[PDB]
Amino acid sequence: ERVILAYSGGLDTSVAISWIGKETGREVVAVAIDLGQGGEDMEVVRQRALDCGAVESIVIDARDEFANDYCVPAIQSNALYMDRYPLVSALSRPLIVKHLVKAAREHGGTIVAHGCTGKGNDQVRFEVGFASLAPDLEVLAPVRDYAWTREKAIAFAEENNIPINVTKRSPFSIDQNVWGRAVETGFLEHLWNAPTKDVYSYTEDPTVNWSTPDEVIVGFEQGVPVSIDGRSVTPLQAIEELNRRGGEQGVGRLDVVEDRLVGIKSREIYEAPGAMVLITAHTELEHVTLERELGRFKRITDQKWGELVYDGLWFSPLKTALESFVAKTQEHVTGEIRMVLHGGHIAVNGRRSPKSLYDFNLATYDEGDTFDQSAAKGFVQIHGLSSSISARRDLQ
Amino acid sequence: ERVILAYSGGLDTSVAISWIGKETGREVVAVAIDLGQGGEDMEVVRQRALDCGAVESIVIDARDEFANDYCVPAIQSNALYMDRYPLVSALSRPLIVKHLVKAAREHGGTIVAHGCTGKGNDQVRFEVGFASLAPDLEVLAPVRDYAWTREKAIAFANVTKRSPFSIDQNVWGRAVETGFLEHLWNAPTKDVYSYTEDPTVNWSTPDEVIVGFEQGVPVSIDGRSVTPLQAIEELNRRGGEQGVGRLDVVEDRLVGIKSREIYEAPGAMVLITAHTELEHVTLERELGRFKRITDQKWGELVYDGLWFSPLKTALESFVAKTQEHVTGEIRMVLHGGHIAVNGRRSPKSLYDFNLATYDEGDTFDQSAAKGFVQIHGLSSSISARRDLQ
Amino acid sequence: ERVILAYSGGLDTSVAISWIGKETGREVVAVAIDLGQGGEDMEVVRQRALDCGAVESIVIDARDEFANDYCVPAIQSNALYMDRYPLVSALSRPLIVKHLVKAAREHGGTIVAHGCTGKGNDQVRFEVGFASLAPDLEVLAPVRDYAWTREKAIAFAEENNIPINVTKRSPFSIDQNVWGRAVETGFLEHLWNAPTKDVYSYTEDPTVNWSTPDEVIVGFEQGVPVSIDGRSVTPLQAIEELNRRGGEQGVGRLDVVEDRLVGIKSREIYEAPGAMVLITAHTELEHVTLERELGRFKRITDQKWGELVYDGLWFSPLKTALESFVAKTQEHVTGEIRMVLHGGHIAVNGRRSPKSLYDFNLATYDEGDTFDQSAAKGFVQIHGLSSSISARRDLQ
Amino acid sequence: ERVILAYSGGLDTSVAISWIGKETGREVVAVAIDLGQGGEDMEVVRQRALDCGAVESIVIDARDEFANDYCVPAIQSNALYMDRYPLVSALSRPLIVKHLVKAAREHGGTIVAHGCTGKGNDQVRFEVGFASLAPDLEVLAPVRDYAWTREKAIAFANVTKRSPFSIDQNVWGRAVETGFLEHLWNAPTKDVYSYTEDPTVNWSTPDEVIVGFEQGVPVSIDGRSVTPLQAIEELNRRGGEQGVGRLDVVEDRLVGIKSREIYEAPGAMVLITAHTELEHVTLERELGRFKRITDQKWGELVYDGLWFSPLKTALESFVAKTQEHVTGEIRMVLHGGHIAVNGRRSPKSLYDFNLATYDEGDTFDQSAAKGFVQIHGLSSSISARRDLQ
Ligand SMILES: [Cl-]
Ligand SMILES: [Cl-]
Ligand SMILES: [Cl-]
Ligand SMILES: [Cl-]
Repeated sequence: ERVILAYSGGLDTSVAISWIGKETGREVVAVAIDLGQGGEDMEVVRQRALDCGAVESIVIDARDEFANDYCVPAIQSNALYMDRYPLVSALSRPLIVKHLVKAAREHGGTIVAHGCTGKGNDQVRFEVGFASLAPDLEVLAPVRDYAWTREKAIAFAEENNIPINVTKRSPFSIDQNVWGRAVETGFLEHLWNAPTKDVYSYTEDPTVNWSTPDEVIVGFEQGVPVSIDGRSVTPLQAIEELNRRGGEQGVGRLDVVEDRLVGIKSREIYEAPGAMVLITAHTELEHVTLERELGRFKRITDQKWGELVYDGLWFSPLKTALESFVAKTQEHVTGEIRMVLHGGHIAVNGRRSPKSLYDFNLATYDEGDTFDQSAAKGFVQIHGLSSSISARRDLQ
Repeated sequence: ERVILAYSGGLDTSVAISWIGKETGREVVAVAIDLGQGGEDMEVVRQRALDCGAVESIVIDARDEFANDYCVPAIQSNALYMDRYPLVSALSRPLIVKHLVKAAREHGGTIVAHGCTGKGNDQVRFEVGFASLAPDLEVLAPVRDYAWTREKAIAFANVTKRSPFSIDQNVWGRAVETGFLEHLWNAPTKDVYSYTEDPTVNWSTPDEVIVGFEQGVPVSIDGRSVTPLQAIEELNRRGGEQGVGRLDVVEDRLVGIKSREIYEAPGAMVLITAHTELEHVTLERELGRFKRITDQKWGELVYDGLWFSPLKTALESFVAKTQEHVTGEIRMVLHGGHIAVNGRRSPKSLYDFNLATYDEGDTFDQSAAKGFVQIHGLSSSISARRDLQ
Repeated sequence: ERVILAYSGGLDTSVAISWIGKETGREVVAVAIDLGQGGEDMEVVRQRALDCGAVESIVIDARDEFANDYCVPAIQSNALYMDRYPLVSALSRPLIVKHLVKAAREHGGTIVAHGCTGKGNDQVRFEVGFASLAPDLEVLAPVRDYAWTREKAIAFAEENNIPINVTKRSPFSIDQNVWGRAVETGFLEHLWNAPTKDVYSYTEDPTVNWSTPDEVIVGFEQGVPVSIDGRSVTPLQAIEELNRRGGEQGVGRLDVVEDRLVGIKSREIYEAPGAMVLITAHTELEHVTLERELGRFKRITDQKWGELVYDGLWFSPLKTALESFVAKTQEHVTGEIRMVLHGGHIAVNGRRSPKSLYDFNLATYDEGDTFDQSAAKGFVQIHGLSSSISARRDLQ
Repeated sequence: ERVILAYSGGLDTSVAISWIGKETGREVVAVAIDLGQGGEDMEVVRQRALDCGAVESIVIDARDEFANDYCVPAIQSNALYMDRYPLVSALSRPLIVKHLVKAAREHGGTIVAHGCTGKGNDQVRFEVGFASLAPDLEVLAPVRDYAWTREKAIAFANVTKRSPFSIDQNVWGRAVETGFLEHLWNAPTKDVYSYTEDPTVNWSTPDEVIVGFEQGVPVSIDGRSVTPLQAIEELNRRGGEQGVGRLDVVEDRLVGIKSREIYEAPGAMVLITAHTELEHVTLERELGRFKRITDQKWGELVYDGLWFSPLKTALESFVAKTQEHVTGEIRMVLHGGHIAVNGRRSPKSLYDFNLATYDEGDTFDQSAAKGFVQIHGLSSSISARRDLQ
């Protein structure tokens, strides 16, 4: 009976491999997943798990899977939590859960372990995912439930001669992948404190490139990003290219006070240049290709989807049913959106679509005008009638 | 029996005064309302109506009224139609309706006239307004219903050249229509803009600004007390100097078509952005989630010409309660056409440093979390079990 | 170039056949559709159109199509307009539109005509349907737009010797099909006037069957009614059998003040015994088979669907997208609901399902109890935390 | 320092008074609240707490307060959880919390105790209530957290036999739990019922009743003025005699499970049905459509133990505005377990006979309709054209 845990090569979890081994008497399988977080080579991470006592240590390249099956759905629901940020650090959790469960089935795992705390959202996203996909697996939360701390890890590593880097942690706690980057530091827990330049990495300062804005065309086919400036791309490639081009213009710097599911507010810093460009473009394309009342209701389902995924309910039946709604709406969301990236800002300035609902002749007053204005007087009379009857009663 | 109409000194409406006089055989009262649109001196405009045959010509300074009773409600509901622009050209319409009805009561008016077309939103906002506030008044729509045009005006009759731009502006914002931009692949050029400078002009000098609210009403800038009108004006200037509030939208008109519109709303966008940030500090989670729904609905109602509808009025009662504690200051940087938030403080804050921190003062009881997650996830986990059975 | 019109054998429309012929110079094709309205034999109706000058007169049996593709979707969205009645007289309109358009393509029709007035909902349901399915067809509304009245019809019939029954119209205006019956009479336009026995037809007085209530089991498979008391049925058969059994118990008598789309309130009388039994049962089954938060949101989409269909927007993209949402939700809506029909009332008293989300062992305090109560204290603490923080601020 | 607890004279809680005394070494104050539950005389109950070691034992008559400030809000939001039952056993909880907190302030209480289990909703309604109104008070849950049972009670220690029924009732309604009905294919038998008679009993004598409201508050029955409490009581009797308000529900508990519940709520169902009918007469279309959404949300909030939440409070401000004109009378027939509506009248009616009728007085201008339909259908028709292209 194995313990399966997600592994990124850090101090606490590296030491947790042998500690879990000694605490449970079970062998540990480390699962490292490439989601485009950069940093150390995946093989170096893989080997570290082995050197720290893992019986098996595997690397999964899930970058395309993440882009295709997690980022694209977020784009299709224009997902912006608090109407501010695109679920950075929420999207990858169900993917990680799915791979941990798969590895448990393959490597005789009966227990999965995670390192989330009791005041974050990630504990919810992991544990609700495990309860939904594999309720037979026991779940261990060493940090939340067994007081597993850095200090305890270091003492255990010393006593057991675990080969691990215990040099001072920098003031920043970083969580990043190809979709975006989250930064935590003590200084920014005070709401009147502004971030400094050292907080950023994915993006340049928005004062760069004064005379060199970047005009970009992003194309979609049925709600999926498929081209940039006429060049075909995969969804992963689209995210990566727009991370670069957006980042070079300071785009996607986010500074949010958000509502955590566990009942408290917290101040967070995010960088998500490519995500914000893609969601902004996708929204502009829906304004060209989706009918009025469908769009008004879809703003409601967009919001609900974002809430469900934030709240650790990716696998919930309401989320799954909303995806069937979304899929139908995306049928004709096909076209290109032109934007200028500059000064930290995304400015739209062009649209074209073979599925456009914009009708030049209905809108124009030019010679081609086809709008029958004789209908309007009667429309306004009936549109206003029920509230006018109510007003009469009020004023009587 | 008289005809009342809104008047801004334009050619078409100036002649319409005479033409309505001949056609209906009735006297005409012109009503010019100052909403911060600039342009000609109001007294010059007032006199022109008289010279064109109006029996009465009045001027109303409604700038503070507009700011206080129309713009502030838009701020309190974070109003952004299509999630893009702050109801530029929608907010002033119910105010103008109210003043035209008042003028009708004061000057023996039995008819009100407007110059809206049959494919715009303004016809709805005016006519639903009239039907609600004063159903006894006949409504005359010479442009939509009687083929009144600049050409008919000139023929009937000081003629200025036709502008390639159709501009509608007041202190809250500016809307620009031009034929070139009816093509969606055409980008705006610099001559469309007026309220705002290009982001590149004052790039070297970013503007950090603090905006304070009291019960959801803007009341200070950088510590200086301001009226709501002064707030809008100052942030128009400071935002405009940084290119903030330039909007380019494809929107759904109520009459069933999409159209491409250009807006400038620097002050409005700073105010609505700041107000939203302050609600994230001062409103509880689930109240905030539901208020995003009512924010959206309010914006749709006002867009749709339903300012005076009973649902809009009832939402205002909801909104007023939510605003009780929306008090505090938001610090932002205006630069590059962008609004960046970087600071909040509030005497009504729901942010609790000790509950959030992992530092020594941490007060969060993590022992509650395992049980919470178990029950929070239970119903969907039961459904999953059934699915996978 | 033909004119196509829907035809049920009545006075106004019978005379309209030759009048339209004389007014437009075009030949008229009459289309009669069996939706289970009973009354005259369809062949008698068909022949009448011919005797009144139609160049072609066709009968379409659409009873199963109506049940399968219109009534079943209403059941799946629990459709109750004003939370009161199941869209009686709204559901069949898009079906009728579809068949009128089909007949136009088959019989060289360039014009479709309808007899709706300018203050009803039916004008909207017909004309928005025609604009969506066949905008190339001209639409004629003789009653609304050309002052076509009974009195004008009778005078035209006399002058042109049209063979048609012009005997006094009874005080009631009835619109019925297998899904339900709508009754209009002048007396009931006064809100303090109660209906009399003569108003009813589909249902017995609810005082009948004192000692003989009817307990019925209705089964569904993926949201579709498929059995009654263990006997397999088609959806049409289910509606018909429950019309009878419900009607014999006075079930489905409805007396509503409703909001018409054209801005006014009106008082309406409906009989819909089978529809109310099916919608009530379907709702009870969703309470057994759909998860909590999915159910809460589905009450929202149920309401929206009912509004769209009432408002003549059956063919709208929001309605079509909601159907994709609904289809996913119905995947596991499978089981049986036992109800007692009696005294005008539907009383549920039993449920069973092979897809049940009810868990006896989690609910019971009996020996089999599996609910872990140790989780509850912490759940309540966090569930209440955000509103408790807000209360503290309020009270400070 | 004292422990405060709600008390109804039951065996388990009577002994708990002593047991809490020994365990915590603290004095206990029992609080008995009259909500129309019937049963033992309140003074007898009061005395029993004293005989069991309580230092103070008080009785509160909260019947009118309950009706006025808890039941009437439920009526105004047409509250029906799962669209089935009117929050029986949910409404009284915040009232009881308020009185327990008050008693704590009056009698030096630093701890409040409740007897809720870990799988019910009541634990949430009590504990969220305490956390909101009085976070300084420690909450003790002997049944959930300290394994307190009838068996532990009897062991620790007048013992009555155990009923096969767990009953929770007050003037608003009655809830019944019994093991037999935990099986969903089992139907209730006649012994489950008490507030209501079988529909067959008084079948021969249907009861036509008129219920009047003033600003959404019930104020008359058959022309006779009544208080809200009297309204609930009279309609309990008249509805109950006709078998009205018998409910059999599978509901979603907040703690993640479904459960089967039996309710009797004759008066509540008559009142909520009538109130809904009156809103259909007095509220405009779109306001009514949106209010169905807020009705639903309010019901969920109160079910979920969030009576005191800021979203619930803000919805009450919305609701109060909507109720301004909800005034008039609704005529219904009670028979066969069913409520049939057959009459409405209102001095605030939005029904307009002349606009609706085709008779000689018809005032509806049908010339508006063709244009209305053309534009109402335009956006979806444009989308259809695109679909079919
Ligand atoms: Cl992520
Ligand atoms: Cl405006
Ligand atoms: Cl129908
Ligand atoms: Cl209660």
